[PDB]
Amino acid sequence: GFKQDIATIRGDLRTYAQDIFLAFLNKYPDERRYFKNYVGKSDQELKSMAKFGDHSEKVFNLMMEVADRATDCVPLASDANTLVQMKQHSSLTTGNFEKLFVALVEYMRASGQSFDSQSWDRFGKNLVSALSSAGMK
Ligand code: HEM
Repeated sequence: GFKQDIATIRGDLRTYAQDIFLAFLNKYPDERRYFKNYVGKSDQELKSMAKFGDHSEKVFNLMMEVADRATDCVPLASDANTLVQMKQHSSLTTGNFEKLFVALVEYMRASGQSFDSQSWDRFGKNLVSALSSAGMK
């Protein structure tokens, strides 16, 4: 289930973090505008960039912590507040996060592994709700 899925992802994090981030950017190519130097590149070109894998890894490091600190897929209010207050996240709305979770859930469903997809959907939605309460537009 959800808790196990956290260990699963953490066990092979760089691969999972990149595969899922790439699924997100490929599902929604216009999200690349929030980042630097992503446009004009294929998955492999992205994966060989200096900072791409390292970035996706940090994102998923924190996501897994947030999911881990959650109860019944409900994230802590303080974890949401951190995501809202991050300088790197200042121009974002909750829509950006729900897109990431849509891509994440779809990735899980398409893969071999036995992810509790519905739980990640629920967590994604609960996180979006908490980001709103924390003041994100
Ligand atoms: C649960 C969801 C998310 C988590 C846990 C998360 C986490 C992070 C972390 C930890 C960093 C900084 C890494 C570092 O200091 O090197 C970061 C940076 C950043 N994030 Fe997120 N993020 C999330 C969602 C998103 C989404 C959906 C977007 C945009 C569509 C986004 C846009 C950015 C941007 C533009 C940066 C700065 C990249 C850079 O400075 O090189 N984040 N995020």
